[PDB]
Amino acid sequence: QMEKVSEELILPSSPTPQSLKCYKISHLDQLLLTCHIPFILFYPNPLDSNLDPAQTSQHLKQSLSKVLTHFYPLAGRINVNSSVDCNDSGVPFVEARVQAQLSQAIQNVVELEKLDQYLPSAAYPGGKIEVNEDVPLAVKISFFECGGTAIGVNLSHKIADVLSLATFLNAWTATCRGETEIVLPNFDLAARHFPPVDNTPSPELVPDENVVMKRFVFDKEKIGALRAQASKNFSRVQLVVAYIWKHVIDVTRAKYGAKNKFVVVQAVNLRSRMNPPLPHYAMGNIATLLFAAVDAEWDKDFPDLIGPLRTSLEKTEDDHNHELLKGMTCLYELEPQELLSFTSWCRLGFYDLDFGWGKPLSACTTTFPKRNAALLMDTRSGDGVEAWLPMAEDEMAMLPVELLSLVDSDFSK
Repeated sequence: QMEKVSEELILPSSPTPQSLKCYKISHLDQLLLTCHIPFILFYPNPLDSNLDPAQTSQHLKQSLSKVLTHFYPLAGRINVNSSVDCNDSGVPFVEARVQAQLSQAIQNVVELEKLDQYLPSAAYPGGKIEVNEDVPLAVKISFFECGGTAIGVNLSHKIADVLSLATFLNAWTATCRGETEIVLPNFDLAARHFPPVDNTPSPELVPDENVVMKRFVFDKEKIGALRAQASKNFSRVQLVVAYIWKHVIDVTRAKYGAKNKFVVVQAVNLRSRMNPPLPHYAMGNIATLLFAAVDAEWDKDFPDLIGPLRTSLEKTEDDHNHELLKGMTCLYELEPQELLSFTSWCRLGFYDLDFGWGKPLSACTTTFPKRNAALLMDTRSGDGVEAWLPMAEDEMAMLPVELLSLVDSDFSK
């Protein structure tokens, strides 16, 4: 049970010069949704400090304001498909009080959809409030009775991938700590290497109906089991993707008939795959789609899908435009149940984000309302992998026990 305290718009601490040049929209951005990337950190009550909500909010707001001088496009408004007006309209900053302790509130989140309340605005369609598609950035801080807090961020996907979210949060937290050495964003590179195309529509998101998301947790010991069953050098992600893919194939072939192929698609950072690479601090959607597939009759063991996936990660001799056309070519003559997808928030330093009073207890997100559109995240120990997997309720139910046992709803530990 929470109550809103206030909403304000945070401006950059010095106005954006009419001179300065706002973020130019790239081709890759044009192809993305106008939905937001919803991101949530829960912090315990600090052991060093004894700061008032008011004081904690002041540090946060002043430091946001300072850092928006470098991330000024984030205070503008998006002009969909083409550009961003750097008009310093400001970032919505929401403050709430929740009548409960942190641990009590997040130790048994049965419906992950209820994490919505920690977001400052809608990320996706289908709630009571419409998405504000023009707003690049909004934030919310919720204060618990214990001293614990939650910071929710909605960053527009038309203007950022999760690497760009991380560039932003590293800068914001670091500014809040009062450091002089921030890693500065680069806003120019994206449209240089991927120039936009005129009249390109942004795709609309139509939510699917019977979808729930659960967080399936694979800890060090579980990965070890997978690693060991697979015996070659197997990384954490390959093992987990393979394992889930095997089990969603079984559900798909049992509910629906087996038809054409089964595909899995991973969205990974394109910066490090360029020849030569782009820096991690280039802002914008700079990501690519890597495909793996097995035909309809497949039915083998989960280590058998790893080949397909490893082969999938190979950087190719083919240019971006071709990679994209292949991608779209396969995606469109696929029936909706034949696609499984994974985006990764892996290895982005989210559990190191320290505003000045400690590192997170948990990082979460909200329900992307489409079947089989999953999300891989780090675990607080750097061991293990969290899979945030949305599915049709009836389909999730058909998963085997060895998988469904991994569902974890305690975010307090």
